[PDB]
Amino acid sequence: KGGTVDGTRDRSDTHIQFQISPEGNGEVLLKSTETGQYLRINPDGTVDGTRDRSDTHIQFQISPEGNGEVLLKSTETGQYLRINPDGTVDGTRDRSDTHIQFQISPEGNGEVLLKSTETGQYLRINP
Repeated sequence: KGGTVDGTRDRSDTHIQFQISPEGNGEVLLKSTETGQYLRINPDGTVDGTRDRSDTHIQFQISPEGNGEVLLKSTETGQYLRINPDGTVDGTRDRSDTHIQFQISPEGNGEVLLKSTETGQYLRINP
């Protein structure tokens, strides 16, 4: 519960809203609007949320994949964010994985949604 990250197709769930903020020059943080937690990919491939601003595993690089899709890559570990068909979220270094392509879209209220194209699931950080 507290601090877990998973995927959902529940578009009404406010926990799918994110803020993308610059971290230096070429990287971003992916912050849950509702809880203030940052997405983190741990060296072991697990993905969770943290409010530890000093954490080195919250920095991401967004790379264009064409067709309006992006990859979300953790700078520290080289792992791409993945949403699995079962709704779990983890990291993989396999660039050929079909579950690492995201669409970033405006929610309409100023926040953004992070949707995995393959499964149509949105990233969610739970409180």
